[PDB]
Amino acid sequence: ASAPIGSAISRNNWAVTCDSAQSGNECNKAIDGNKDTFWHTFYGANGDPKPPHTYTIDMKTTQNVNGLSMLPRQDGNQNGWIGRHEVYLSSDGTNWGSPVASGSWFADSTTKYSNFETRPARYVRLVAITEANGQPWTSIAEINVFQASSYTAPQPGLGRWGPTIDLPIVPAAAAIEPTSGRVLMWSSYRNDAFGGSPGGITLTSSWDPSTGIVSDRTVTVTKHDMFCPGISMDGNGQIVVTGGNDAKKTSLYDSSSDSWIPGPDMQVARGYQSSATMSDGRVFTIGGSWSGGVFEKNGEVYSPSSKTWTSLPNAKVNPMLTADKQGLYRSDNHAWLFGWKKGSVFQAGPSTAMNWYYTSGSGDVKSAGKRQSNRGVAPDAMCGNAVMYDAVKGKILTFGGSPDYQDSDATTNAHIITLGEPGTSPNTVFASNGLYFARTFHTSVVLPDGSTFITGGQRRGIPFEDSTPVFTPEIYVPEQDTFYKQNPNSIVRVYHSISLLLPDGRVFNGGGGLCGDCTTNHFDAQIFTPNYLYNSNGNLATRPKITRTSTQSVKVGGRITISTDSSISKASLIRYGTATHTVNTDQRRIPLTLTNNGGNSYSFQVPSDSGVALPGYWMLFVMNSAGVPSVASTIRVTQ
Ligand SMILES: [Ca+2]
Repeated sequence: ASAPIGSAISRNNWAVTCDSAQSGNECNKAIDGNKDTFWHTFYGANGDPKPPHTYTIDMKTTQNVNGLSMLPRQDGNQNGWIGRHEVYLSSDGTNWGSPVASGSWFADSTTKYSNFETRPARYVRLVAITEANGQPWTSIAEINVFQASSYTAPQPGLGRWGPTIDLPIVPAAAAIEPTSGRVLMWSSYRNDAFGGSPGGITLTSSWDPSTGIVSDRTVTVTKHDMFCPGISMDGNGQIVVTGGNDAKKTSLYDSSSDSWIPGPDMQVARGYQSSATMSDGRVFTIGGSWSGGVFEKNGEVYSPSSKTWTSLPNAKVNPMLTADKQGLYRSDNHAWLFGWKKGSVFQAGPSTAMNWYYTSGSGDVKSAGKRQSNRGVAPDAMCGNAVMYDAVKGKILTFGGSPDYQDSDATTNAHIITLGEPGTSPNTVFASNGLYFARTFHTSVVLPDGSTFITGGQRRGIPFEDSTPVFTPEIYVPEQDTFYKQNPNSIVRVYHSISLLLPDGRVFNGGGGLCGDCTTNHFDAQIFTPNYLYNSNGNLATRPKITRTSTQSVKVGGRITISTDSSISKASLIRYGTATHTVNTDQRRIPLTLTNNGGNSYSFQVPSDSGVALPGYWMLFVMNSAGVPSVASTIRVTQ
């Protein structure tokens, strides 16, 4: 199931308007309170005009609208299920602006929702752009519009949430497809559940930021239900998805061809493990006792060149185990892994003990000391997040999480870990005064300016329950060692939520739930627009533009020359992300040192160390004096 975020507006005074309506199926049948009567557009007798079909509501009075719901016809007939759609709001009925929600609803008879940030409106319009099975018609049994108990204008300077992207699935895992700019998402064998899977299948969905189209694809070629996997972008530009519901499987997603290829089985059955791309483009993984048994699950390594997983039994998982009450089932999950120099992987937590993992020979592990500060030893932080916001300087910001996976109070603990050479114990200090809000199951991304955006989570980890939710996201600004609250959102994003940085410099935050009949499934995402995209008026800032790039593919240590339409003060490369279960081992940021060639021509060198400049796809952002980022130019970094 799912749920509206607001409460149903009284429909007694509503006037409704439909592009067409069969007699017996009038526009007002969608607002009569009867699940057995439905509006239906013209068919047969009147011909079959194709979509778009439009449902427009005059609520007569201004309401603080934060959603709609759409109950499909309930007669066992599929005709007119709304697929692609947009929701518009209006104060006058004439000027509709941009959609507050858009995307695609799953093809079934269940109630669908559009949950979105509160916006005072008197008119609400639902456009059915397509029918879920490609037929001419639109039918709605019941349409409802929801209100918050109040409206507060967003605070100026603190970013903006919206629009909502409606989805056919709960995007519990997601990646950017860097060659297309699209957002790839997946659930499990079902759009809303992982429990009861027979294995062998994954439902996926994509969102295209340019076209606004949400599509879907069922993946069976890899014989893999990819719920709760490791995810890494390898040096061959392929997303390596490991284990999970099918605990030994590897699936490979190729962005170029937009296709999935079977990968080799891992040596060890795993779920809830983290995997990390290494300096040589290979992928390391360790832990994961969520599936395939509970026992010591030591490291192993994937080569995209030989297409093999090789066990690294001496890369011991024991040192990175938390003291989780549930034991090994949880204690080896969601390692905060980062590919580093010379085939090493740093494990920053969640366990108090941090560790270096080595991938030469049959593997090794070396204690890197305890995550700590003058405030004390950091406790275990399961589902805390870790973000490498300056790879050049080895800077990792870690935050939140709880000592146990579940039934455990989250904390505001946050640290800055500074990586030096593998085998040395990094410096660790407390980050500012910690998070504003204790949270676990939150998600986070590094932004073009090096700040880290932190969103969602709850104070008390209760998977599948939307309790103690944190609605106010925070941004850590490293230069100021300060966290800033941003404008809050209205949709709970807890267990099974994701966040990714978009090429346009916005954040895509979605998912949560995946519990079948539970009401806490969120079949959506929302866009957060950072303040850096807004000028002092609160309008969208003029963005500097990259008018030419010397190349789209560079070796580590290589130079790229660009031209811009205006002078730029700062530049960054941000490695494209992947996300599930709080884990994102793919994103990282490199601050670029720019050579001003004059004439708005600039050059920079990609770091020569591939442990820093992890091979794969990266976003180049350039920022003007005003600190407004360009949209990203995609750069492939190779060895
Ligand atoms: Ca009805």
